[PDB]
Amino acid sequence: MMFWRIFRLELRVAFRHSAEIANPLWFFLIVITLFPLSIGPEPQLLARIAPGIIWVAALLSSLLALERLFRDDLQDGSLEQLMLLPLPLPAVVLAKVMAHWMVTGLPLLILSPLVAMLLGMDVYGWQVMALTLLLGTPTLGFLGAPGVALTVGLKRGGVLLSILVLPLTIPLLIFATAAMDAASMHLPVDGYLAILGALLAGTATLSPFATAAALRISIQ
Amino acid sequence: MMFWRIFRLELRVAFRHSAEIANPLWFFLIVITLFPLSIGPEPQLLARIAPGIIWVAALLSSLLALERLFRDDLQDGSLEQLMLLPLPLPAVVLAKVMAHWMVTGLPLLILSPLVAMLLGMDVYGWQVMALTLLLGTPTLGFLGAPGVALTVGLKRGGVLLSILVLPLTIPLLIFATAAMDAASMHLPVDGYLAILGALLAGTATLSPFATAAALRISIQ
Amino acid sequence: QLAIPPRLYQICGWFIPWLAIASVVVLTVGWIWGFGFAPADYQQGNSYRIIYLHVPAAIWSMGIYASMAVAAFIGLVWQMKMANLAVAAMAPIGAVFTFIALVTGSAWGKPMWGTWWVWDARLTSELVLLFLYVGVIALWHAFDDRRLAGRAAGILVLIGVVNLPIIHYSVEWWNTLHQGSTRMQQSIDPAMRSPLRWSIFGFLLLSATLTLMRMRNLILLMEKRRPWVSE
Amino acid sequence: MGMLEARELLCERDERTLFSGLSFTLNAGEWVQITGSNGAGKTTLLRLLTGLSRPDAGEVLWQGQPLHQVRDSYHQNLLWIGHQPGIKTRLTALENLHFYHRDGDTAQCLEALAQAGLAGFEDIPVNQLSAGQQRRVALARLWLTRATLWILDEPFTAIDVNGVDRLTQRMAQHTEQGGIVILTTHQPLNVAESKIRRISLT
Amino acid sequence: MGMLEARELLCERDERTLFSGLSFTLNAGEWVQITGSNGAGKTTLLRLLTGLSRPDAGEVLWQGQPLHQVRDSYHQNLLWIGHQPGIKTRLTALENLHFYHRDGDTAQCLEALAQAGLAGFEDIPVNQLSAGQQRRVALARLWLTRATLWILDEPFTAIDVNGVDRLTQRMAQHTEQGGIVILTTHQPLNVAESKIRRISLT
Amino acid sequence: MTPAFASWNEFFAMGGYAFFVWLAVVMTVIPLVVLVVHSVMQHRAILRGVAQQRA
Ligand code: HEM
Ligand SMILES: Nc1ncnc2c1ncn2[C@@H]1O[C@H](COP(=O)(O)OP(=O)(O)OP(=O)(O)O)[C@@H](O)[C@H]1O
Ligand SMILES: [Mg+2]
Repeated sequence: MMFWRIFRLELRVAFRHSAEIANPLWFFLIVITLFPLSIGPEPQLLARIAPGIIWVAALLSSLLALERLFRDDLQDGSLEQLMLLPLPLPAVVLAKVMAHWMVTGLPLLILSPLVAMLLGMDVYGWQVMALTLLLGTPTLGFLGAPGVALTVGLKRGGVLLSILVLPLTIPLLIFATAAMDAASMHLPVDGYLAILGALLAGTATLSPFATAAALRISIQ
Repeated sequence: MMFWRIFRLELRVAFRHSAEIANPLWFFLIVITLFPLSIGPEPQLLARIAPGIIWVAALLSSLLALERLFRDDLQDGSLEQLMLLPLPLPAVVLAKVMAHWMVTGLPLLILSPLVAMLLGMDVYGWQVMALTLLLGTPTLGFLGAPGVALTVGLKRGGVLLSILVLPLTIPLLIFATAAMDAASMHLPVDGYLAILGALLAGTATLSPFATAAALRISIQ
Repeated sequence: QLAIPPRLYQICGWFIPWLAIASVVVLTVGWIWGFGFAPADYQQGNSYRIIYLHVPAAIWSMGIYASMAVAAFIGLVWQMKMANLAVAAMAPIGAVFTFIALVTGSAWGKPMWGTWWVWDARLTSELVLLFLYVGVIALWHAFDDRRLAGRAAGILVLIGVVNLPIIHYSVEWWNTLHQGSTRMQQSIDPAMRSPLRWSIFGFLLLSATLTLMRMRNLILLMEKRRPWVSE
Repeated sequence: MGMLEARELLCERDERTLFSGLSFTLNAGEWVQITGSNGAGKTTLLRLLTGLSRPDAGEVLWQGQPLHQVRDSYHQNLLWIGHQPGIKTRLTALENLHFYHRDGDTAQCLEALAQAGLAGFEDIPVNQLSAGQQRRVALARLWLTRATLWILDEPFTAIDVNGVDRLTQRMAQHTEQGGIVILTTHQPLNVAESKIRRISLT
Repeated sequence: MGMLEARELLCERDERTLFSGLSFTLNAGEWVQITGSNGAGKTTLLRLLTGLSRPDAGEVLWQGQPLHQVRDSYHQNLLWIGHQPGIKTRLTALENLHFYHRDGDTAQCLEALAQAGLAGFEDIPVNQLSAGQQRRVALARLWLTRATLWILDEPFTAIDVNGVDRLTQRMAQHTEQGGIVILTTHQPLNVAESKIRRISLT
Repeated sequence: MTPAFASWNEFFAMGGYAFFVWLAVVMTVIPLVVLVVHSVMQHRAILRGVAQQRA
């Protein structure tokens, strides 16, 4: 109830001080800088391997931040939402997922101008990387929300349970890499962005429903 | 009370903790598969970027595997070793971190031959693979133990750990990837091997004392 | 004959005016005697004037990291409570110095490389030092309970300083493997030495100012509940 | 006709069924307490009444209609605090209640805190409360909420007797007006027996 | 005489002063219990006795020596069971306690646990055992340890009186030979009142 | 008494590479003043921070 005050709540719980907001920024920066230490300093090498670097960093951030989205609540705050808030469970879980993005995607997007200069990306490359990144990163919380809830709240879970979390994100990253490679080659990519645009408008509609049902089943 | 007793019991409780130890392994597999799939059919660049991608994969897998090192100890059994076992605490930490390597580092070692087939390395390449991984992963665990020892009290498993120890692992990454690059050029790598061994020996002594002090502080 | 009581709050109060005004005077004399009263090199042209503004930041980054090392070393073995507090006082000052050195080095290198980013030993090392800083700040801000952030922070500082020369010599050696050497040798020239040293001293003294204010703030934040703070 | 009604509830854990065929209807103005003990059915009996879990065989109808069918007119009249109060430990006591309250006008929030024994603990983070005041924050809602239903588990698990006493006398108060009170207490209640209707897991 | 003794011990947490300048002799042949309220720092006190926590000021001496100096031989004579049991949950009972056996294991384990009341549960992992029985496995170390110091932190949380009396006898049959049982409890001990030397957080 | 510039901002503020040097000056002055004002203001807030605690 009052979607935005929930939003303010999970804004407050995750962050404690004005100094510690940029923690995901520092994670992104160290993950990116790990590669030129190992791959090499040559720009052309680092130029062409940009998509893997950037979306691997995004994948790491998403996986690290999804565990905290649900596992901690099991001990203390998993309920009081399935049990209160007469508003539909899809609404509150959508709030959780979108704030999960806005504490991870927003730092990554706002950091994109810097990282593109580290890897030698050009303005067109930065533009396509930013527009795809803002178009695909929110989805990472969408499909990951049902998977993480089961793996952190279902006991006697086998190895096959994690297959609904990590490998389901492969299509997103492969389309992202292919699209921004095509853009890096200086080609129009609008059709690829439409595919990303199509999946974002579609997954956002069905993700909260399945996630709410998954939490309902998992708490029992 | 003896090194071997704590070693074997930590190993045993590691065997009982299946299905999350594979998560570093599954992550390693997926990350080493993205980049060859990210770049189309052109092997010369793949040979050039193979050591970097696989070693950053090794770093990330080490962090994910090390995240559990002290997680399930503070609530139950971080003590009973500071408090009991008249054997000095640094020895206990040393035994437990060797067990952690044995349950985590060794699976990486046995996973190399499949990786080499995928990445098209040669027999000398796999030889140096094993040599650097066998002398790199123990350094990873030894250097990562202080970070988890410090952050165990927080019980915030995630971004914070990944920025406290990962910047410490830079020289290991540089020397490992440089050795593996030089190996593909068929130059002798004995001096690089000696440098890696010296780094492991140096971190073999400071890390136990540092983690002992860190745990003694974190309990309070 | 150390006392180290909360009375050190008064000690900090007894230094801020004098030392701060001395710092502002020396900085302004360095930056007017530099940045407009000294010539430049033949090659880089007038852009060489970044030296007065770029080198001291880098130098004092390492200087106050050494200060971190000594303060934490005192605070751990002797169990000095305030000595462990010095870490948090100098942490964001270090972060700012190293960030400034990074941005200047990148900005100074634009004419000679043509690009805003060059992965050289000098810049890359500064990135790792900044990372050690931001790790220290993050660790200190992670602890809700004080009196712990400063002991764990001290241990982190010790781990950093032990590994710092290894990392720096590795990255210096890493650069040799790819490019081979630096651009050109180091020539300060007698006509361009005194202003640089005076700017070094000015950054020293402004760092001292900021450390003292942060010590005072941390003293208040820690001993916030004792009736000593009734004022 | 009337609010929540049990309808041959059946549930089971492991090998022992906690109860069998509960069907009891409750109307307005009842203070009631579950007897027996709390081994497994502690949360089980209450969660099924709230619709949090689905029954192995049975159902409960709120106001004559299925709980999951509406899911709206039932949640609006309900409060619950149990083994885990469901309030986040990060926030302070004052702000944590503000979201829970329907608007958080702040003109009465501190009043609830004051009447809950949490005088002056408004701006302190709730994690800094020593051992029991955290439940007091959750129990502070009951001064402000307009809901007519209360499902509560261990409401006096660590509450002091004076704190317990204030909580009890407020429960009987609204039951006189329109309310209902169900409690699962190991500590005996210091109230007249006729004001409590008791039932166990059978 | 005087193997356990603290010097002007005091600790400060936030605004509240738990205690100031604690100092008291603790020699062999005593049976010691700690009194206090649920907000008092009794748990903080006990953990401080075992050297896990560095005191805010003051110190404790083992036999007259600072604990960190004699930390090696100190762990020879001490047994500690806190609020957290300290036992591996996914590891079975018989082999969990097997760690704490210097010798005579795999056969002497059974006798002690059966007295605690875990006969027939030697080869079951902890996570399929009840919490009350779960505590007993940790307490089973009492019959087997040769340590002179038994430090129990609320060892009667959910333990049956038949177990409690059996446990109480165990620490009643240990101190007279020279043993020491530093205890904290909320149940009124059902033993001779002169056997308890009470200390409060003064 | 010996300037290094023949004249003022007609010659000054344009060293040929003025764009690089001047952005460096601003991007260095900002962090120092931000730290100073942050420390002083946060100290001042603590000083008020006592006040509402005394109520
Ligand atoms: C272009 C980017 C540059 C960056 C990022 C940079 C950074 C640094 C760093 C990290 C130091 C510390 C060295 C030490 O403490 O031993 C330093 C000092 C110094 N730099 Fe640079 N520098 C740059 C350009 C240059 C150039 C082109 C020269 C040419 C001579 C130069 C000359 C010096 C000298 C003489 C020192 C003093 C060495 C010392 O104090 O030990 N710098 N600078
Ligand atoms: N991190 C902390 N954890 C626990 N107590 C703290 C902490 N920081 C400060 N304190 C204060 O120190 C005191 C220590 O009390 P302690 O935790 O020993 O209570 P306790 O007797 O263990 O409670 P219980 O009997 O319910 O376990 C508390 O009153 C608390 O207010
Ligand atoms: Mg306690």
